[PDB]
Amino acid sequence: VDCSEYPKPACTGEYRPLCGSDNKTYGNKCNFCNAVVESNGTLTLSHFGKC
Amino acid sequence: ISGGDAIYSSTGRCSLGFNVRSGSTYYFLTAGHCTDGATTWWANSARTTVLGTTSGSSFPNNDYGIVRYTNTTIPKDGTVGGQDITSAANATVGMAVTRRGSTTGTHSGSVTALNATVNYGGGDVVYGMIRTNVCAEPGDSGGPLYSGTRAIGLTSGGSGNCSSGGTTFFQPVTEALVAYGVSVY
Repeated sequence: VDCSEYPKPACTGEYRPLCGSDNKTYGNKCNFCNAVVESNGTLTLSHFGKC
Repeated sequence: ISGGDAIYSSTGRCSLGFNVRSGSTYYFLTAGHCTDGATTWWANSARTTVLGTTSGSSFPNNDYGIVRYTNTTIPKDGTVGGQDITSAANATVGMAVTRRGSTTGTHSGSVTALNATVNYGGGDVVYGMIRTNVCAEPGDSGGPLYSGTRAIGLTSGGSGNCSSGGTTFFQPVTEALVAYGVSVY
């Protein structure tokens, strides 16, 4: 996962979780990448799947 | 299984929108973005209870898909959770609505606009959407938007979350009903 084309004003809501470096499970890639943006690039991907 | 319950495909989890039928053939509607590239659907994470296979999918442009039921014994209730649904209707600005989804459960709010365009990026643009102030989170895609015993829409997506508040867009259900020749019961 590459969040370069982010942010995006909306995300679809299917669930395919990813585990962020903040230990939060992000429900899908669009949601994880908008949070990355929102943290101004400090949040990273810890691993695929739930945390 | 009823509207708002979890559905699992090969790749992830979405929510059932409404149980519908044509003649004696039972199907369920869900989001097109969930049906796109999925073939078989199951009722649980373990993929042990089969529900059926995708019959149609329309996304982007629209956001609806339909799955034909191949499991003979699972109950197919014409409800959303315990709510009965007896008809479909068009959304109107200021309409009070309620969504149910497999991740956040039931949440309510109002239709704030019609005919909106939501650009999900990458050329995935959907048109004609109902805008509301109801929240939704990952896993809730394709669940029902209803008002009372009226079927109104299918969760497509949006922003925000249920803790802080959000904006969610739904695909008008009348339109999928008509594309497939099916109806709510």
